[PDB]
Amino acid sequence: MNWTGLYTLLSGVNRHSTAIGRVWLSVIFIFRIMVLVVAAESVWGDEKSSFICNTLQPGCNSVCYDQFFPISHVRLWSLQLILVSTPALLVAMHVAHQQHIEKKMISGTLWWTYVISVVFRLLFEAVFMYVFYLLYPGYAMVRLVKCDVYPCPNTVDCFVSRPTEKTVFTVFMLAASGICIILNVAEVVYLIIRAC
Amino acid sequence: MNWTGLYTLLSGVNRHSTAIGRVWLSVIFIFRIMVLVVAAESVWGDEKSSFICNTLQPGCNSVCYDQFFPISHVRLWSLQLILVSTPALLVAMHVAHQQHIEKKMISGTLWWTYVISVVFRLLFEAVFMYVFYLLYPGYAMVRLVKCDVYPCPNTVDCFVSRPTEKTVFTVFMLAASGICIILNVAEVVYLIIRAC
Ligand SMILES: CCCCCCCC/C=C\CCCCCCCC(=O)O[C@@H](COC(=O)CCCCCCCCCCCCCCC)COP(=O)([O-])OCC[N+](C)(C)C
Ligand SMILES: CCCCCCCC/C=C\CCCCCCCC(=O)O[C@@H](COC(=O)CCCCCCCCCCCCCCC)COP(=O)([O-])OCC[N+](C)(C)C
Ligand SMILES: CC(C)CCC[C@@H](C)[C@H]1CC[C@H]2[C@@H]3CC=C4C[C@@H](O)CC[C@]4(C)[C@H]3CC[C@]12C
Ligand SMILES: CC(C)CCC[C@@H](C)[C@H]1CC[C@H]2[C@@H]3CC=C4C[C@@H](O)CC[C@]4(C)[C@H]3CC[C@]12C
Repeated sequence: MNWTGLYTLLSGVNRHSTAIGRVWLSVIFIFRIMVLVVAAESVWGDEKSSFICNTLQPGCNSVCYDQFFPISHVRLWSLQLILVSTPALLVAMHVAHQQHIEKKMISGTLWWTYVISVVFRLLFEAVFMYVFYLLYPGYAMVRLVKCDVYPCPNTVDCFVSRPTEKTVFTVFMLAASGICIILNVAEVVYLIIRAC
Repeated sequence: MNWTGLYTLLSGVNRHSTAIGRVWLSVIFIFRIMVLVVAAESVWGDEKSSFICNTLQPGCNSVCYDQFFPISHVRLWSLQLILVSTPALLVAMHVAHQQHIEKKMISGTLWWTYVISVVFRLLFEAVFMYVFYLLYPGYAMVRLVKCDVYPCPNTVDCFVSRPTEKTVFTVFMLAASGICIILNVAEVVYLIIRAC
């Protein structure tokens, strides 16, 4: 493994991306992948097993955990990464297909599809940011929550596992997503300006 | 303690009661008291502590026990004995009061009050028999009961303590109560016949 191969793999074979989406976006993507890898198994490993409520009612822990955590942060970020990386994979596959068909026997089409893929990537980033805002208002996570879902009688106190570490990693991931959004907007603006 | 004193105490100082209510009713009353004494603490001692249901729901045992045993057989029989013995106590106290007031200074009044007390005793016996029939239809007691009272989810299986011994003692007490009813009716009929 060399740098001239890793850089080519990350950037794809596309020849229209500038240094914003070729040197900086790949680094932020690697940063997000590494943070998700080092945080998924350890911090969020025992989010449900150590989630306890102050009650004797059977089945209250599971219903309260599902009520307060419809989908954990780790899985939300994994889905966000997959959806954000899908258009880049599509562009790389399209470039490879065009190269194959021209070998066995265009610039504007590649430029347009790259612009469309960057727009879709920005849209996915914004959609996942909005979903995270809807599900979990506020970056901070609290230690104690009040759960009144059936079958729990009245309201019970349930305790979250590692609120502070999860808050730190949430801040990191949200900052990375914001940087990605800014870089995508800058890339779109730069391409439009240079094309005109 | 001699027999001529125990007999006088049981019969009271009333001079209108015949041999039915003076030799037989007192013996049946003693029999009921002895059976209740030997059965109350032992058979019904752990009726609630050993009453268990097949569920993890807290508080289901207590609500199911209260649902199926609104008032235990021992307490029902104790209340029945007290209420049945109340008119005899009233008659004895009235006889003592009349003796005291005649000493410090009638037969028809004593005859009428004795007849009324026997009628009230029969009425109390019948009322308690009907109450026992309403609360617990059938002499037999079952081992397993189906309880669907809140907070128990759906229907749970609850297990009664000593069904067979309680059935035996229920049969004994019901037979004694029936004998008491028959003797009271016979006493009333005999008094009415002899008075006319
Ligand atoms: C997302 C998770 C990240 C975790 C943190 C990772 C951080 C650290 C991880 C990785 C850092 C890199 C480690 C190896 C570097 C040596 C490369 C090398 O010598 O290449 C040379 C030889 O090599 C080859 O020909 C084969 C290259 C295999 C490299 C390892 C493959 C993946 C290992 C997966 C491991 C799985 C377990 C990992 C954990 C699950 C290049 O070939 P060459 O013939 O010299 O080139 C031509 C010669 N010429 C130039 C003179 C003309
Ligand atoms: C409902 C529960 C029932 C349970 C089953 C019971 C079955 C067995 C129970 C009881 C059977 C009787 C036992 C004692 C019998 C002896 C009587 C006697 O000798 O009398 C004589 C003396 O006696 C007295 O002067 C005093 C009498 C006291 C008797 C006991 C009082 C209550 C005990 C309560 C115990 C509490 C513990 C019990 C359990 C909680 C009579 O007096 P006298 O001077 O001879 O008379 C005149 C003389 N002359 C005739 C020559 C002219
Ligand atoms: C500018 C940034 C966003 C570019 C990022 C490039 C990403 C989307 C590309 C570069 C290399 C790609 C990987 C290359 C090889 C494989 C192995 C295959 O069996 C599953 C997909 C997987 C794991 C690809 C996933 C997408 C991937 C990680
Ligand atoms: C013909 C049958 C029904 C007659 C039965 C007589 C009954 C009702 C009488 C006879 C002796 C009585 C007892 C004599 C003395 C006492 C002690 C007193 O502190 C409480 C009441 C108590 C315990 C009496 C309760 C009623 C009693 C048991």
